[PDB]
Amino acid sequence: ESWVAPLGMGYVTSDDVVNVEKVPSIREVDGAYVMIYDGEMKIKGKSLRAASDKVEIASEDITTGDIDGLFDGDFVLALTNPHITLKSNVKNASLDCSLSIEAENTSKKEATSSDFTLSTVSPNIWIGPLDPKTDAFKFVKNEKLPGIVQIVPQKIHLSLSADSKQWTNAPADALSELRYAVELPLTPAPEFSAVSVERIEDAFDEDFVDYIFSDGSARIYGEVTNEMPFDMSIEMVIMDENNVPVDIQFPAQEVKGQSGEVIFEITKEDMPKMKDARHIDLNLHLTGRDQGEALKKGQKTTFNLKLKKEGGI
Repeated sequence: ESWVAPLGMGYVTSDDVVNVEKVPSIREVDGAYVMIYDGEMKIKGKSLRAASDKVEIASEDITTGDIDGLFDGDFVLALTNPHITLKSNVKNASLDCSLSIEAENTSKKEATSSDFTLSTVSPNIWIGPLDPKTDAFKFVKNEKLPGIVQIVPQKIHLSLSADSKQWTNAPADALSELRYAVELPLTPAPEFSAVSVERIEDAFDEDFVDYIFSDGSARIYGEVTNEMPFDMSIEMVIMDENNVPVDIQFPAQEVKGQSGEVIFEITKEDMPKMKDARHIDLNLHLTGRDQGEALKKGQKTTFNLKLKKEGGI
């Protein structure tokens, strides 16, 4: 005496799970979502000389308050290859420089720095954890950069400093057109963590709950398919007609990789509470993997679930 009842298809795309629409910096580059902040650094005029070994020659504050919109609540934005590029027009000079990169939000502020020389022959710099292997750019490895980005900045501040003697002695037109680009490709790293909630509306019909949940026991189960570059720990919440949770809990169900079976048991003791069930919320606890897979438009996660009830009477 088994009953089986359909609950409807959870089925979400990348841009349902990750709110890329709420984030204006998002671009699609080669089918992959990437946040880009670009602009120019205003070069400062030459003011006498305090005898400091280095002098700040340009600064920029980048507003990045939209990044918070990718997920609701706190997340850890650990990415495989966030990087910063600098492009300069350097006429007849060679300058030993440092770039300070400071990220901050309301609870944290973290910073790193990289050193390089800006010259005629090498006027472009690429700072990040992975070498782009392009002759256009001098690569300066910085493996701390992903850690400052993972706090989820609301502001990034860039500060370019140069050796003081070199900067005073350089030709007056030596440096202009200082262009930056902060690129944050949504390729999660192992420390990535976020929560996304997916709603299956009208999973249970008011016209059948009294009969189906009278007694006995049941389970909600089936196959999940995942094309997105996150592992998921799925926590199921059953919601009533007012979107108030029904008082039933279940062990979370893990889905690592492209396919996984999940089972949420409804015990005899909890079955009568399901008379109030109408909707399902799947709380998807997302975590990074170590295979460097990118978030892409149109990747889907599918939740093929049904209810199977075993009689009491």
